[PDB]
Amino acid sequence: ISHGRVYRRLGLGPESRIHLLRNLLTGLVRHERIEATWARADEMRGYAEKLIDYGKLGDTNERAMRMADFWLTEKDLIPKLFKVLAPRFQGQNGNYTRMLQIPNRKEQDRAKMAVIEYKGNYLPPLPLPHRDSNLTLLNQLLLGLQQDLHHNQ
Amino acid sequence: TGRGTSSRFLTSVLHNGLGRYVQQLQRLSLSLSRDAPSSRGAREFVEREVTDFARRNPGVVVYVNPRPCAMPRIVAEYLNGAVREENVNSKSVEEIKSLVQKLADQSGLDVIRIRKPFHTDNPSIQGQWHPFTNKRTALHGLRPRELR
Amino acid sequence: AAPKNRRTIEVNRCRRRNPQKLIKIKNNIDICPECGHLKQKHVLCGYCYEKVRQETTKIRQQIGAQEGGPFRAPSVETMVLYTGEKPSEKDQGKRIVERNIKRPSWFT
Amino acid sequence: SPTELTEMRNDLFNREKSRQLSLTPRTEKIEVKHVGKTDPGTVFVMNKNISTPYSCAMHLSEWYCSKSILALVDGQPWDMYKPLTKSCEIKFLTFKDPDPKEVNKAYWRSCAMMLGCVIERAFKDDYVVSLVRAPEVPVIAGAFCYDVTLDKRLDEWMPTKENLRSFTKDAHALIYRDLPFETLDVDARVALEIFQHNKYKVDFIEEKASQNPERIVKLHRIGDFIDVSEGPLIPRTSVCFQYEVSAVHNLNPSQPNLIRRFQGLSLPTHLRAQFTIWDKLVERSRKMVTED
Amino acid sequence: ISRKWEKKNKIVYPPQLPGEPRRPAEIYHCRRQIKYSKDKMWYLAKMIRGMSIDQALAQLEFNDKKGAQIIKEVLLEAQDMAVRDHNVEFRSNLHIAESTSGRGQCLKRIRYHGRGRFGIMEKVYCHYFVKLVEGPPPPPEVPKTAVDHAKDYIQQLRSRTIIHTL
Amino acid sequence: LHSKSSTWWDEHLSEENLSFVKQLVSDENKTQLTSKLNPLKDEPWPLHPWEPGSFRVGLIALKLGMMPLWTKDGQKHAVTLLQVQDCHVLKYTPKEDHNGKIAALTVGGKTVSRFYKPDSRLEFYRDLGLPPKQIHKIFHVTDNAVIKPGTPLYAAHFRPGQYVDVTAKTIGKGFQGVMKRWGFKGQPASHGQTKTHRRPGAISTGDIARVWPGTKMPGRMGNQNRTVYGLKVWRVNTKHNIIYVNGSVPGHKNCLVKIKDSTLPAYKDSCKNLPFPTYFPDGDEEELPEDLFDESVWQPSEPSITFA
RNA sequence: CACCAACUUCCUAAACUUAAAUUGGGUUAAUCUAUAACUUUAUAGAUGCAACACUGUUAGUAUGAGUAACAAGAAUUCCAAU
Ligand SMILES: [Mg+2]
Ligand SMILES: [Mg+2]
Ligand SMILES: [Mg+2]
Ligand SMILES: [Mg+2]
Ligand SMILES: [Mg+2]
Ligand SMILES: [Mg+2]
Ligand SMILES: [Mg+2]
Ligand SMILES: [Mg+2]
Ligand SMILES: [Mg+2]
Ligand SMILES: [Mg+2]
Ligand SMILES: [Mg+2]
Ligand SMILES: [Mg+2]
Ligand SMILES: [Mg+2]
Ligand SMILES: [Mg+2]
Ligand SMILES: [Mg+2]
Ligand SMILES: [Mg+2]
Ligand SMILES: [Mg+2]
Ligand SMILES: [Zn+2]
Repeated sequence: ISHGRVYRRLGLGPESRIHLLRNLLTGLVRHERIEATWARADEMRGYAEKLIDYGKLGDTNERAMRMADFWLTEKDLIPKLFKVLAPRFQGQNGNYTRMLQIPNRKEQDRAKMAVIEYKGNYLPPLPLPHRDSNLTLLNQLLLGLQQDLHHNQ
Repeated sequence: TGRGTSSRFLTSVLHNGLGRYVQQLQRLSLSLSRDAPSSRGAREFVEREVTDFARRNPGVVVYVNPRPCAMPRIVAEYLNGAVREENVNSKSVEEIKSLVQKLADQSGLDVIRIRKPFHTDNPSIQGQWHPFTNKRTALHGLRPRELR
Repeated sequence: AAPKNRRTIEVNRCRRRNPQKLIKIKNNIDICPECGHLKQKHVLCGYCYEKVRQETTKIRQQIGAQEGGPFRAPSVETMVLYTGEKPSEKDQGKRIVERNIKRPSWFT
Repeated sequence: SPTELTEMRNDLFNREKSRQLSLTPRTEKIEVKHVGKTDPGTVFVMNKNISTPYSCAMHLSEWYCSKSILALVDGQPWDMYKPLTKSCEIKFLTFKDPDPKEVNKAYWRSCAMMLGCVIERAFKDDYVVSLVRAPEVPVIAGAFCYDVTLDKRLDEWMPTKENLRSFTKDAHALIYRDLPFETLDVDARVALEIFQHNKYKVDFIEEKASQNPERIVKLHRIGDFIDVSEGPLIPRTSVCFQYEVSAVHNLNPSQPNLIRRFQGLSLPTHLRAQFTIWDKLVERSRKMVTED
Repeated sequence: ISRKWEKKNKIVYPPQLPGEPRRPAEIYHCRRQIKYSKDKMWYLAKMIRGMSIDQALAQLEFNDKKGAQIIKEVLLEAQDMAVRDHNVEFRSNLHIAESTSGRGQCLKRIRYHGRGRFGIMEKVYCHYFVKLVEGPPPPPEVPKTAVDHAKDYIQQLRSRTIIHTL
Repeated sequence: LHSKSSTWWDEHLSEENLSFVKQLVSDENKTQLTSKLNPLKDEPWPLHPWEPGSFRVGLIALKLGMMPLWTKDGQKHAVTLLQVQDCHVLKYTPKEDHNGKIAALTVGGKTVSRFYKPDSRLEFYRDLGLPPKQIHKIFHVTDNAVIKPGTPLYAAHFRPGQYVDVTAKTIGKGFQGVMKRWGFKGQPASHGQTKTHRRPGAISTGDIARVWPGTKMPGRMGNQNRTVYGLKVWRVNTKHNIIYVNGSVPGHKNCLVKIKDSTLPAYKDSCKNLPFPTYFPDGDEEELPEDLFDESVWQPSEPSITFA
């Protein structure tokens, strides 16, 4: 029975799981776009969001600095978090990352793959899916219905 | 072996016995060797019995072909289209003479299991039995317990 | 425990040709508008994604040359420029990456 | 007898095709180039006046054949089954293009044409029904409409709910047959010969023949039914999936003859709608639509 | 070893007479020695039976098995030769009539066990065969209706005879 | 491809219509819910009086949770909370059609979304003019107690002091071993046992040369219908339609349950005092108190209990 | 107050009378030689002269079974890189 367990079992144990996620999080901050396996990226997505919350607290907070030190192995990136990423997301209340599934890896294990990134980066835009335009046949009929109801009370 | 082989019903080629009886065998071919011990008995049959058989059966055309041969053979063909072939290697005159007579009497129909000895196209004269024969009718055609 | 009898080809045909063991057909395959290559509805196009990753490698290769060593991450934002483009006023004091080729049509 | 009109009209229709086909001797090659976004630079060498845009899609793959509803030959919409004439540039349009405006009209016309065919063969042979015209309404209006004038003996009768359901069952049976939309461009003389009985048809034919420099008129036939057309139509009748005859309204200023307009809705297979969404659109399609 | 599938492409019929249906084209293609089990290849060959060329190539592109990629390349070559050598007009107008797997020549080796024992290992190989026939795929199967079932039942009752009697 | 493809409601909706369709569906639910608020003024079926041997309809509720409760003697009772949420009568069978001696009524509850449902169900609900419900169940009702379909039901249908019966699906525990599933003892941990700790012993005797049907073996446990009999009702909250029931009820929180009055021999004919057909607030003869209690219950805000 | 039921017995055609170690006699598959024959035959002389069965010997292919079991730390700007 695994009712109510919000963690995946990864690596060689509980401590090994944290270390694997820490390495992926450090890579995301430096490069801002990363490829991992779908399960691993999905597990790390939660931590990436909470890290941007400690960055918002500010450089002078003692608790924020301690947390950032542990989770970023390379120490040239702590300035980046507090002075680049945190200012960028001041307006938003959340949803700092975007994650999408990628075609299966062609390496004889055929793993399910994903790409995770921080919003607002400088890299070329991803080929995201677009919804249909309002000019299509189905959209127009719904638009006609909306206008009648709005105008007629 | 019955379940391993085909079967048929008793029949005749063209209603052979109704109006006039017609002989089904129509052709015989016999091949021989001039000087070969195997075909000695067939040679004597030609010397003695071939001509007499032809006269008694005038509807059969008989062909005799001496040639260098290893086994003497006889081929019989019938009106319905059947063909039968028999080896005559090193047989006596009596054996061959009796064999030929059997072929004359036969109709080309296949020799296999026959399902029934008797065949009739008009089995009934008074009418075939159905469940209502031997059941009395009722007044007004009332089925049982119908009130009317 | 060892088998007590050989299993016949008729019984074996029924085990391995059961509908449970056959490959299922897929209903979520579609064509990509931009490139015309096939994709699944819930997954990104492979051909289109392949374009972006190639450009990303080129940009990162240039970024490596400028820094010249490890532990040289800037504390200011980054931006990419192509031949024929010059920094705007808003671009002042931001790391600039230079590419020889012209701006790709898809890149905005 | 109506059967006479159907038989003779078909005969004239068939004769015209044979005449034009005989006019072209031998085979002539025309260079047609693909200008669409995907698979750019392909060149199809085709037979003049026989090959069609659909044959071009055959060469590439089956994704084009199924998803392409119209083609743009040198910027003008062409029916998929209408033979090409000269070297040109070609492009294919689908229901999900960013600007499907042209496709929307072509689909909208074809559905109305299907509606008219259902009308004529629905009623008892005794009464007389004459088709007058198919109005041009934007899709925003909420339904496609057809105008028809019925018999005087019917002026007092209004269709019941079960009657409307019967028409839909007829339409759905026409979709199941999966018939192509044939096309003919014929001189006004032949069209008048084919529609002499319908005075309304005759005058409309005159209007269209007048507008064009020549007397070329556009004729379309699905199965037996024939009609004049305002423009290109859908390649086949299998494209439709959802079809409904919403309601019928009697136009008030109809003293001489009583003109009744039939309204309906449809959606293609490519753009199916959920159960509840379909209901709401149908209810809004039961309100009289003016022509503007 | 037998190689008859290859020679099937060289049959020549006499010219058809004017009053006759147009005979559709046929293409035979195979790849012979493949490092894959024939039992595993069967499941892949079975799936694409009866489908058109485009539908077959679509399903193959998203299968994870090693055999799927090999079948796809054989299919692409068959399509190319059909247009180039067998006078097929349209690429898309093709469907898979036949597709199956066959055993190849194999190799024997040693497999070690734990008490100085051993076993016999086979390195397995297989063939793949296809036939492409021009034209749209033939229509699918329709199960018997209730009325169709009944009509058979009356036919059975009508066939009865009186057994073992005159 | 000239082949099948699958769709879902959101596939073709554009950015603007996506939100609009969401709002349009929500309004439709509210209009249909208000229309049914007035049964008594909507041609109600005749209301017969109570007679011995009568059976009354029940409700569908959602399991909220548990809390403590005290009686005037200081004894403490754990209680579970059941909330009635959009309960309506759906369909009526006559006695002969149902094939039982008695007639039947079908009840639904817990309005759900319309987007991911089969067309058949949506057509059924459109006829009754109500939004779809998550679950349907059947209740055995006498002719005098029959109620017209489409009539809302409320928690005040039950009153404190009456015993009740509850039935629901139990918690699912998956494939489980014999020790947990059937409480088998097992084997010793030490003294030379070889890889036999939690396993069953002998299935059966050797003579029969087979295993009896119904033998207890490892298998999937839980996720089955179970019923609890004879649970008292302690209090009712008219404002939020909450019922308080003694003890435990099967299933997890947020799980739908079936409530009907007790069928135990002792409580055979307690229905006479309770509303016989059902409770109608539309009548509005009197407005009920927000909280209904049982006499033994010690209400909060009362003075501290002294065991004088 | 009878019927049914075994090649027991009769009838059409035939036949000429009751488990097994061991014992007495008529044929014949295959190949070679002499002499013949000429789409595969005849009379004689010969022999490594006939296999549903030895936990037989050699080779091939199944069953168990696509089962038991086997393997590469992470990201990237790339495997004698960081
Ligand atoms: Mg879980
Ligand atoms: Mg079986
Ligand atoms: Mg083996
Ligand atoms: Mg207690
Ligand atoms: Mg569970
Ligand atoms: Mg113990
Ligand atoms: Mg142990
Ligand atoms: Mg037994
Ligand atoms: Mg005897
Ligand atoms: Mg014996
Ligand atoms: Mg020997
Ligand atoms: Mg042996
Ligand atoms: Mg095997
Ligand atoms: Mg096993
Ligand atoms: Mg296993
Ligand atoms: Mg294992
Ligand atoms: Mg390792
Ligand atoms: Zn793409």
